[PDB]
Amino acid sequence: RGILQLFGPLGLWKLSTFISSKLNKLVFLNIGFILEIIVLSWLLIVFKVSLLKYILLLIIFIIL
Amino acid sequence: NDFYDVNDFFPVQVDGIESSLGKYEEFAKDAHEWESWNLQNEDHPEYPVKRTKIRHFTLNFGPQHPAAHGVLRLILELHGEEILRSDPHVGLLHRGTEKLIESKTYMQALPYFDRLDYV
Ligand SMILES: CCCCCCCCCCCC(=O)OC[C@H](COP(=O)(O)OCC[N+](C)(C)C)OC(=O)CCCCCCCCCCC
Repeated sequence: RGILQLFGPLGLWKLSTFISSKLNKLVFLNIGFILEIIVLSWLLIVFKVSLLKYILLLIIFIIL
Repeated sequence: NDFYDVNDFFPVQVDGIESSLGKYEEFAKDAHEWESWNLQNEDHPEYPVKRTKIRHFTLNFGPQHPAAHGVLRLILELHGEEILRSDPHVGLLHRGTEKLIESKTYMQALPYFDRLDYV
């Protein structure tokens, strides 16, 4: 009932509730919101593709 | 009321809203941010829409118009270009002829009648 529950249904319910709480904020009808992300994604083409892992690290940071 | 104003489909009983990670009430104190958790659809005829009574375009067909044969404040209430209600405002030429005749003789009251209709 200890670590194998934190690394299991009880622990994964907390993490899922944390992440799904962040995501549900993003789905909201706003033209300006969807406009910035479209423009933001254009930076993927600009950056040298050796810098994908850093953007992945940053994207996790913003989840918090 | 005076300053602002506020069905075919069946009134459907739905209670016990649940998600995959709990109940409706467990996340009730947090779902206002989540626009996809609202329970008030905007197409419902009973949906509370409170809009101020902005008055319709009321052009004054007023005294300073060549069409007017005098001084007529024709208060026209129109939506678009159709005519909804018209309330002419006569009196901008009430000289009080009926009051003056009572103090003048029958011969002296004749010239008042030529000034009723100019033509
Ligand atoms: C590599 C080894 C693989 C072993 C099998 C996989 C791990 C077991 C997880 C079972 C969880 C479960 O069953 O989900 C049940 C749980 C919670 O339970 P509940 O019903 O809400 O009860 C709890 C009621 N409270 C909390 C209100 C008190 O729901 C969840 O958190 C939903 C998300 C599950 C994420 C699954 C991810 C799987 C990743 C696997 C690869 C690492």
